[PDB]
Amino acid sequence: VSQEGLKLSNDMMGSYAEMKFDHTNSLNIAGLSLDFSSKLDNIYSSDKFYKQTVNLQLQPYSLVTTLNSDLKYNALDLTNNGKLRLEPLKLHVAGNLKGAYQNNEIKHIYAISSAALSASYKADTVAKVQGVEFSHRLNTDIAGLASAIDMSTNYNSDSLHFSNVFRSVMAPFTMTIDAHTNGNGKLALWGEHTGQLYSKFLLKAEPLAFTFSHDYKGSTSHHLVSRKSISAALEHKVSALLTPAEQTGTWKLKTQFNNNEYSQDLDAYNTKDKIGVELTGRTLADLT
Amino acid sequence: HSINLPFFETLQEYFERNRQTIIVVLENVQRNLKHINIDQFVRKYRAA
Amino acid sequence: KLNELSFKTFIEDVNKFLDMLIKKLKSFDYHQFVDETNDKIREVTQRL
Amino acid sequence: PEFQLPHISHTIEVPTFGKLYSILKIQSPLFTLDANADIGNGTTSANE
Repeated sequence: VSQEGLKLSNDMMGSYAEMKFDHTNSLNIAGLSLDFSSKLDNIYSSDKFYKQTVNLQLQPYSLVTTLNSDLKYNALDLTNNGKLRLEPLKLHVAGNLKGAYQNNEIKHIYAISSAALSASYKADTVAKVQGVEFSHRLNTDIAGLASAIDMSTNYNSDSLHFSNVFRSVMAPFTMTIDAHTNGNGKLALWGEHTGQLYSKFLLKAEPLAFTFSHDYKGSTSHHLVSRKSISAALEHKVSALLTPAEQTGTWKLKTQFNNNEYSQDLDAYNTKDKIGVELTGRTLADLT
Repeated sequence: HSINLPFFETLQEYFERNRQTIIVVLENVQRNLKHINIDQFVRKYRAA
Repeated sequence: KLNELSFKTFIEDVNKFLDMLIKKLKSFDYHQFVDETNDKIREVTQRL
Repeated sequence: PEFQLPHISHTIEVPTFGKLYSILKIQSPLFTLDANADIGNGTTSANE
């Protein structure tokens, strides 16, 4: 301890056979700034060990933090790294986390920063296990106020591949939805099962006027054993224009099973002049 | 089809009468304001 | 303004302004408004 | 679609009811139905 400031340094070395433990902590005090570093490594075997490294630096109007740790168990591994920079009103958080066991590995990316009093965030997660990928992405610039959302979720597999994309904005007044989903289903248990997915949803809203439309096609063919050719083909689409002066809607429902089909036609009307609905229930059926 | 009532007519008549009376009062106020000049007010203040 | 005022005309003017405001809101653009906000922030900074 | 508000005055507005009619059709070789049910307002005069 001196007029310059405190200094503290400590080292503890212990080892025997496969185990070696090298621990050191350097604590220095200098003026209006702090310096510290703890570099600790715990080796139990060449492929079986633990590493920790913490390094903190304090200076007027700025913070620097570094965190790096490493763990290994021969066939298994885990690593993580996180950066932290902070100064008045400015935040910058970034790093990596990665866990892996042989081929099966998971990759994660995280980066959070705040500038101009607006918070930005990006995360990326990808998993590749047993020859199957999953790609779900949360995109950048989720501000937090008058914000926006974007996403990209993708699953890939032999029996099934699924792709989902979404975008929407929560601005002060106007609203919008752009939802688009696609799924191909292939399955063979007790015959082939072709699960096809066509789902589109869109919505737009604004003061004193709302509108939307759902667009879905559902078709599935089942080639089950015993020469059973079964096709389930559902097709519904929706829409409606809404605003105080004029109001109406439409709903087209087409459903069929093999040779038997039903279709209903609906149109809803609500306007200054009139209100009315019209329905056409047409059926096709088998059997006596 | 427009639905009008005698109450609406009386409402409009009384509204017009009250507006006319208030306009008269406002004109009286404006004339009273113009009557005593600001410089004469300052002169009275200086005398005080 | 008192002479101008009339109940039927007053409600008509209010409805007119409300319809104008609705038209402005429904045509509201966030990019244009954001640029206007940047302009106003720059104006405030320049003033101070 | 844009917003539409009919103007507002001291008078009340009413779109008079004209008619109500039901149109029904059923098609099947087993049975056929065609039923119509209609009712409306008497708009010849207000006093009646």
